[PDB]
Amino acid sequence: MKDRKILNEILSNTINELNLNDKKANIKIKIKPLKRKIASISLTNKTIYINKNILPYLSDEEIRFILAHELLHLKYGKYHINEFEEELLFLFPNKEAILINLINKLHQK
Ligand code: NI
Repeated sequence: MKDRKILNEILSNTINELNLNDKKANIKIKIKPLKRKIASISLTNKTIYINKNILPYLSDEEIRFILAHELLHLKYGKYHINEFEEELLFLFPNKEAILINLINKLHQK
């Protein structure tokens, strides 16, 4: 089981940095097995789903990256419009190194 304190902290901080504090009471994380995806978001239920099968492999920065990406879908919509990718780069200048560690971990054991 992944420590909830770490997840609560990253969620709160990312919501604050993405100027989504007005939606703070509605946004939550749920951990469950997902098929062919690391994370998803229910835009109606304001719920971020993290794949239970990959979560024990992730670093704290990787979790922060995943949560930032799903919240940017809540903020901007379905497609990675210019404003989406620039906000993601602003939070993660090392975006490229995060994604290579992310891919290597999805390859599993
Ligand atoms: Ni996306």
